[PDB]
Amino acid sequence: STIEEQAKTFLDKFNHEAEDLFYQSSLASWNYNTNITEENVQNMNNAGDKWSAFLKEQSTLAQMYPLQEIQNLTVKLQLQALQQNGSSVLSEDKSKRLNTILNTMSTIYSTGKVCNPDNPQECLLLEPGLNEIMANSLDYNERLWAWESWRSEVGKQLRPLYEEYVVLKNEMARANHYEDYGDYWRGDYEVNGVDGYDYSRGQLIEDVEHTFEEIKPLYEHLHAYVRAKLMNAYPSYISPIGCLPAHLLGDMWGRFWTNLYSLTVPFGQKPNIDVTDAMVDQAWDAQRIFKEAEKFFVSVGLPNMTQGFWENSMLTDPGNVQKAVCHPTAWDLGKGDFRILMCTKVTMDDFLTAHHEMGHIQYDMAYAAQPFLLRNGANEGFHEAVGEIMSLSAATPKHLKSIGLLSPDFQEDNETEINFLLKQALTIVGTLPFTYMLEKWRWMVFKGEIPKDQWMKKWWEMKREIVGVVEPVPHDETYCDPASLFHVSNDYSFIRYYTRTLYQFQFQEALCQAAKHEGPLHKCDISNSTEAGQKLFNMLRLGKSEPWTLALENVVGAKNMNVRPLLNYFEPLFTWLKDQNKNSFVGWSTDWSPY
Amino acid sequence: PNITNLCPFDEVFNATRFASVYAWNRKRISNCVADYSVLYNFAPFFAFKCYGVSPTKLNDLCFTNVYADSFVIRGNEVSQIAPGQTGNIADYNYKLPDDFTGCVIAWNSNKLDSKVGGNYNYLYRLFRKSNLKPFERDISTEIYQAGNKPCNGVAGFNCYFPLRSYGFRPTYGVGHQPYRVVVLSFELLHAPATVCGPKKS
Ligand SMILES: *[C@@H]1O[C@H](CO)[C@@H](O)[C@H](O)[C@H]1NC(C)=O
Ligand SMILES: *[C@@H]1O[C@H](CO)[C@@H](O)[C@H](O)[C@H]1NC(C)=O
Ligand SMILES: *[C@@H]1O[C@H](CO)[C@@H](O)[C@H](O)[C@H]1NC(C)=O
Ligand SMILES: *[C@@H]1O[C@H](CO)[C@@H](O)[C@H](O)[C@H]1NC(C)=O
Ligand SMILES: *[C@@H]1O[C@H](CO)[C@@H](O)[C@H](O)[C@H]1NC(C)=O
Ligand SMILES: *[C@@H]1O[C@H](CO)[C@@H](O)[C@H](O)[C@H]1NC(C)=O
Ligand SMILES: *[C@@H]1O[C@H](CO)[C@@H](O)[C@H](O)[C@H]1NC(C)=O
Repeated sequence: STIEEQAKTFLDKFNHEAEDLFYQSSLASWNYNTNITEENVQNMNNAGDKWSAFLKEQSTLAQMYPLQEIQNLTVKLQLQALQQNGSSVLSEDKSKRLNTILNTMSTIYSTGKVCNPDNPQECLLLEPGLNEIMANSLDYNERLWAWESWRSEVGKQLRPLYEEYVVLKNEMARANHYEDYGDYWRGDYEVNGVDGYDYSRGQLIEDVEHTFEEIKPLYEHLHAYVRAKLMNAYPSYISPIGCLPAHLLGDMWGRFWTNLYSLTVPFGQKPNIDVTDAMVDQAWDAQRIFKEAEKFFVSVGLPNMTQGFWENSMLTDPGNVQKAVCHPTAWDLGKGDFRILMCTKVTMDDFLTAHHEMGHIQYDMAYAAQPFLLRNGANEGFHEAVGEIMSLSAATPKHLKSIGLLSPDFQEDNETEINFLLKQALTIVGTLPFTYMLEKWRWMVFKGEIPKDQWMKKWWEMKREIVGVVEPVPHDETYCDPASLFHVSNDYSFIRYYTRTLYQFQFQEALCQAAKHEGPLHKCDISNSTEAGQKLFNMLRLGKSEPWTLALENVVGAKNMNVRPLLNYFEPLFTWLKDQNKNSFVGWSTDWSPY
Repeated sequence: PNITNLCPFDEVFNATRFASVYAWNRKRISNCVADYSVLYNFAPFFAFKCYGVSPTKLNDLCFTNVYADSFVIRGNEVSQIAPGQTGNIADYNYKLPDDFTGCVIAWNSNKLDSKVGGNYNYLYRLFRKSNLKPFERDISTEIYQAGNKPCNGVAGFNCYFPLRSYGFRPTYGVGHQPYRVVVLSFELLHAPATVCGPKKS
């Protein structure tokens, strides 16, 4: 009779129809992804169309229930998720123009071909060739040519597109009662209505700032060390007092520093912990790799894989005749159906990735009891964080000695720990200032703090001030240097990586104190510990029903992002970097002294 | 005494077509000799939980009428076919009394009730004004009036069709695969009990 009971009945009908239609959409997407054929393309398009039309009409019927008279938190959360207008709030012409702009940005990024002048007979694409030339080459002018050419072409073809994109997204967010599009993206972390666990959209930026201020000393030492090693690579081009040249960061954009392990190795004489040879000698097929990951997950106490998982997942590349997407993806199709799309190779990297995707599947499996619209992570960071903790635990020497990949006579001295921690630092600590800088630039450009004709000058200045990376040559407003990255060009939130990185080490400390680990954090394994699995599964079972602050309090006993686990993880590497940066200068200057 | 005139349990358990849980099928069994050996012999059973009588002494204690109720539900709801339970199936589709004397039998039926396109021929009642009484069926297709405005027979806002389809597919998880359930309810009346098991000598 009341509004709340009407909302509950409406949500029951929505949940049944949503799970059926979502299952059909997910099955069609799976059939396209494992079998790239045009009938599968049109089937996936038809199912996606029916799903999008279904959510459009259900949101239209859902906005007839006002939220101010609903007291149950779960029903209020489901209705808040359902009643979001999205892009529908605009006029049909502006919405169509926005979708056209997003599609053409996607096609420009996917089909962007940049090649050498005077040799136009064939040209090289970004994903096959530019990644290889950015990650493997040691030539300064070659990397400069690739970097400047790609940014020049992509920036000139994408700058007015981004110019219209910021205005259209800003109008969409302000029509949706948000301050800006950055506020719309920060709304994923917003918690309202729960006493003590309340989290605002506005608070996130200072929280990120508060974490980054403590990130900054460790990164500075790492930056100094990397600079010194790059001085060995490039003798005269890099200055001791200045920033790093932008096209020397090992990637196209400087997002990851993991390609510099060869140049910046602490101890090249020491071997690595690569166990690929042990797999190929013992004939470890992909099925048994996933079986080992399942054994790890049942050691910690989580439930094992379903029978339908083993029957329906395609864990091996099918062949030349059948084309499939090779990207590792964990699929929650709904209705108890969980699959992994992975073209497994017999390597340690695929083994760790299998652990990561099975962590994704376990996270999806735990919240199956939740209502359909609450079947997600509590925020965007948790879902990747719970897979990255499995990737952390599986990569330890203790776990590799446990399952027979690593010999019991392997000596774990401090030098291999230092080089392993430096590899982890180049992957993890390296991406944090880039992520925070990119998100903060996007937040100010959506907010209007940055003037329209001052974008590049502001962006490069922050790259000098935050990341400590200098541009090779000055760029004017004909360029759109942020837009060369995949996430910004295709309308993706980027702060999930920063929050995921913090939540990863927070969860790792919570599980390691749960499992009674008496050593350094990077050696810790959560195997054979039921209590750590129970502590994690308490968060996994909630899904999106509870605030992310409450889920974090359930795991780590804190309701806010903490950077102390991450610095505690990298503590011996931090002491080592402090030791060997005595001769070098820690910190950078914003001047263009290197170039 | 020779053994003949066995009760038709083949008709109930081995039927080619079961019924939806909203219109659950009820078959009365009388004037025959019921042997429970065949049921116990059958391996695929997911639940053989019995209430009020032991499964071992089914063949000797004997009753006046035996009711076999057959329907198809999803695996997650098999726990709801019990006395004292709540859910969609218990409240709106099939209710057992708190003093239920009988057995519930359930088994997986993927090979018979799952279709790749989706089997949309199994239905259940999702909305009903009041809970079902024990051993009651509701086959009405009246539009559920959830609000204050009259439905007038047309669905829409705050007016939902109560029967929703169990879209069974072979790739579903074990909690969502189709399960065939047969409920045996035994009753004694003032009439002479004529459903009695076999005799040995
Ligand atoms: C993949 O699609 C092709 C389309 O011609 C079909 O013949 C083939 O059976 C499909 N593969 C599988 C495993 O179903
Ligand atoms: C909210 O609704 C759910 C069912 O929709 C119920 O289980 C829960 O107890 C309700 N919470 C409160 C606080 O009433
Ligand atoms: C969604 O857009 C409609 C169209 O005007 C509006 O009436 C409604 O209030 C919007 N919903 C929200 C949550 O802003
Ligand atoms: C999962 O584990 C249970 C017991 O721990 C076992 O009965 C079941 O067979 C396992 N699943 C598979 C697919 O083997
Ligand atoms: C490793 O430990 C030995 C033990 O004295 C020490 O001499 C050496 O400097 C340490 N090396 C590193 C990289 O910590
Ligand atoms: C976990 O338990 C199994 C079975 O008892 C054992 O073989 C394995 O060595 C254990 N793992 C560790 C790291 O001790
Ligand atoms: C059903 O068919 C099977 C097939 O062999 C048979 O063994 C069984 O006795 C039949 N009856 C019942 C009640 O299962």
